[PDB]
Amino acid sequence: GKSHGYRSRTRYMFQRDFRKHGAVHLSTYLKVYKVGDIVDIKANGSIQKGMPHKFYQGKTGVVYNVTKSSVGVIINKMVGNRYLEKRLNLRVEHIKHSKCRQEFLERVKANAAKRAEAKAQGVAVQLKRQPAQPRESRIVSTEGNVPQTLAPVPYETFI
Amino acid sequence: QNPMRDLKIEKLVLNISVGESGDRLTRASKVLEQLSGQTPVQSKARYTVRTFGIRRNEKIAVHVTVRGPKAEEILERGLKVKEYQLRDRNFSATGNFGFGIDEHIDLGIKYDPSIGIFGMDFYVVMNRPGARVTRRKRCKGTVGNSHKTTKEDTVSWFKQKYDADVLDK
Amino acid sequence: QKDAKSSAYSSRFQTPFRRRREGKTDYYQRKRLVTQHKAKYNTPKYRLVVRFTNKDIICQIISSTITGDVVLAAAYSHELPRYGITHGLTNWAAAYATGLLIARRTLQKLGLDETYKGVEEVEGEYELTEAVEDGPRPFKVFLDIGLQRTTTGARVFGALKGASDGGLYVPHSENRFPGWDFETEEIDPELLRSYIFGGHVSQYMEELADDDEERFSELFKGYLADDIDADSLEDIYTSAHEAIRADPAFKPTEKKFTKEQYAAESKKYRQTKLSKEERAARVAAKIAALAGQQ
Amino acid sequence: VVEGLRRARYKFPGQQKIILSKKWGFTNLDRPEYLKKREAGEVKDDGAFVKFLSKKGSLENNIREFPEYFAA
RNA sequence: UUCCUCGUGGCCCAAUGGUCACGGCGUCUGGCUCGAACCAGAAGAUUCCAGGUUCAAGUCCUGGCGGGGAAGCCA
RNA sequence: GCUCAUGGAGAACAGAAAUCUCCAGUAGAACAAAAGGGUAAAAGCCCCCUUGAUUUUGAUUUUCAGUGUGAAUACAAACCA
RNA sequence: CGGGGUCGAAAUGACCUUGACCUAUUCUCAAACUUUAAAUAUGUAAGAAGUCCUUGUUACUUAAUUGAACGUGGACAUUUGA
RNA sequence: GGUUGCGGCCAUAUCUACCAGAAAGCACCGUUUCCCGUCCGAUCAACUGUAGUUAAGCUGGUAAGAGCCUGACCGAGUAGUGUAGUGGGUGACCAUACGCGAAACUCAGGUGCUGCAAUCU
Ligand SMILES: [Mg+2]
Ligand SMILES: [Mg+2]
Ligand SMILES: [Mg+2]
Ligand SMILES: [Mg+2]
Ligand SMILES: [Mg+2]
Ligand SMILES: [Mg+2]
Repeated sequence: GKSHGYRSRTRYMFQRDFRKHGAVHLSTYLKVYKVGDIVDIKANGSIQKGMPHKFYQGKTGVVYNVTKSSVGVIINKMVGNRYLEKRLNLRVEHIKHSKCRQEFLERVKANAAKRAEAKAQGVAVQLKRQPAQPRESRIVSTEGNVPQTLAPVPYETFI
Repeated sequence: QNPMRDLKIEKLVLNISVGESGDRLTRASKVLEQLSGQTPVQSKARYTVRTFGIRRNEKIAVHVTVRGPKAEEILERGLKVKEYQLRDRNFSATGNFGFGIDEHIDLGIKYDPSIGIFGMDFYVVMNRPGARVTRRKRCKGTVGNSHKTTKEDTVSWFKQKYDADVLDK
Repeated sequence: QKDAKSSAYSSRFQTPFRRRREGKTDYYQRKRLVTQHKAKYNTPKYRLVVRFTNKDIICQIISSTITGDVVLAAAYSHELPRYGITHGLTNWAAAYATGLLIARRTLQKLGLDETYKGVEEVEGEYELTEAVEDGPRPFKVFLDIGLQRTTTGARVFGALKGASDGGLYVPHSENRFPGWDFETEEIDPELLRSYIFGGHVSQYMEELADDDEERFSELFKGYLADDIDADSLEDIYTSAHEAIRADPAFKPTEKKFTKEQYAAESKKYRQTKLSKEERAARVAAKIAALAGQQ
Repeated sequence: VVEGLRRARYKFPGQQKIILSKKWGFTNLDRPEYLKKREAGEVKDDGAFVKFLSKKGSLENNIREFPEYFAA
């Protein structure tokens, strides 16, 4: 017979870790989640209450509700030819802030600082990021760095 | 050096392992009651064997735990029976020791014919001061090696005390 | 030989955190205590941490953060001599006074001191600090006894009683105080009021002075040295309560010294690590000696 | 032995090559390396295989074994 | 090959998961009278093998072996 | 509140296995059952008190047509332990 | 402290044989073992529905004009955010 | 800088064996009338801080230590892998092109850092 249950194919995913079994540190419960916060989902196997379905492991969503012990997360799920929005009520042990948003907001305030700094003299900040450009010309010296000539080596067994 | 690493007797455990429950166990309990001044504790079986004749949780043994001067008193009263002679096997590698006696009428319990005849398995636990580091709830720790009890230490203690000797090896 | 652990064991071994190894913290309890309703977002949860050493009581008001817990107020027993208690610094009454002291202290520094005065005329009653109408809803704080046993007559609940009578709202039932009848599940205020002021100590002092005097001399010695009788014990605690309610504002010590003056001797004294070159030379010497035909 | 293995080849399917190894017997060391480790006392025979001295570990044990290496 | 069933003292056969196992025949000892029959009494068991389930397995669960049986049809 | 399997060393009858004592022991045990996850001052073992295995309907996740059933999740207003 | 032989009366007695157990090594493996661990595939984000400042509502929340949510007003425009 | 209470990260913190420990603090320690709990005041509770001791716990150091952590043009750009070809090869498989890129091993180094409050020659 076939078998498609809630925790089917979760053997290694809801495994806990190597040398990180037991209880969870208190920072998970002392973290603070407001509505609109972006959170990644990673299920802890030692907290069986408030778990996500295996589909939402490694999924990033937005908080829409906050309760005593849980947090309401919105996720986008591909169902055929479209996306549907999914509302999970997840305990916070299965929840951590995404660092991408923090790294974006640091750049936001840095760009604001640059703009305010360089508006005092009008020097065309050009705040946009840019890709890694091609490398410019340069000169390579042989002072103490004379070229060392190499050659292909023959075939040996090495056993 | 040697300020307070003296060997005192932590406790003395008297055990009587009857193969049955009922009146024999009650009488063995009444033995230890008059012997120790304490109320003994009956101890159950862990599983059936069908050869010795025991059911699981059938109240086969009775024991009692004594501490303080009463312990060394009863220990003197038992070493008198044992003639102040003990085998070296009877000393464990952790510093504790023990011996058995038959016919508890060797002391104290003269007959009182309602009770009868029984043996005992005396066991004496030795420790030094500072041993509650293992027993307490908070900041439970392990005793150091220099402070641990040993066979070579407790036999020397048992010889310089009671002026007794030890047999074969 | 027998005392040996394998490399596999020590490689697979997962350590308890640190305070579980040190045997000082039950994280299963700390979870339930410090975890706040997530809709009270940064609202702090305040613990009355009461701890008992030999020769000291420690009472702290503590909140939690991710970088470490934080103290509002702290109150110890070795500063009760300011208020008039030099003997019995670990007893039930000193616990009561420590709780009262930290209650009045934190209320004073928060501004909840003229309102929520607490219970001045002690009677041994069971009453919680109630909220006054058109009022600021008194300060709420929960016990953290730690690894100590919940037990009837235990003196952590004396600190609880004192903090309740001082003006803090400490949620509690009365079935762990002394004077609690088990057969008829109600409370007796008289025994509790005697415990507040030391009746369980004064009665023993009298019963010892009448029966065995060498014990009354070896212990209860300072009472003799400073002219304290059994009947003189209620009044000093009653006066200490008043002095606490008058000035609990934590006059600290003069410290006699500076942190650097204190650290100089300890650094001079403290053994220090051995460098890598020193280690290599220390090994080469042992090779040349123990292996170089001595 | 080359002929003994060349005869064994007929019993297998596929292609099997006969290689002379640069190591000392069933060891992972080359001939001169094993020789210059046995001239000193790094090496200690067992029933069939061999144990090697390491510059790691306690020194009491590495002297209890391999004393010929330290007796320089 | 599939499915069903059985495996027990020298032989035949039985058993409530609950005493190192009922009966009968055979064997042995003694008696009656020389032998049978008969009267009294004894002995004999790793319950086919290998695993597990329960405080307890002859029995409860899986595989193998051997004995027997049913099926193996339309062309 | 306590720590298990297992091993080692000891104690009359008592031996391989009865009961007692100590040391080690990251789980090598137990958690009704299948297997897999998870769990050590516990989710296990013992003890105390209990009926939240209650009421009212709603929302969400899985299977999925984003239907039903089943199961589960987090809340709300009560009443309780 | 398994099973055998020899000196043996036996011995918590010895010499030897064979097994198991222990220690350090050694050869080889795992769809339903694994400390570790890719490549390719996969989720989110990369701003005006944004950021910042000030102070208004609440029957929620707080020890508390403390927070939460929603707001008024004000500042930052085409390099407005790869 | 030491110590205590409460912690955060949770072995660079653990484990084995030794050594040392001013001051203070923690600790062992002393007693059983009361609250309280045990077969046992051993644990738990209460009283004293008095009669003593750093012996242990605790802290630190030591070890060509086990373990753990970090790094490396160490192995190895290897194994493996995305993409391509009317490439080779009877096939099994293998090379080449444009890319990504390990683990073990080897070597080297390290062996708790830190927050709030209080207290200490
Ligand atoms: Mg994983
Ligand atoms: Mg608790
Ligand atoms: Mg006959
Ligand atoms: Mg519990
Ligand atoms: Mg449904
Ligand atoms: Mg990505």
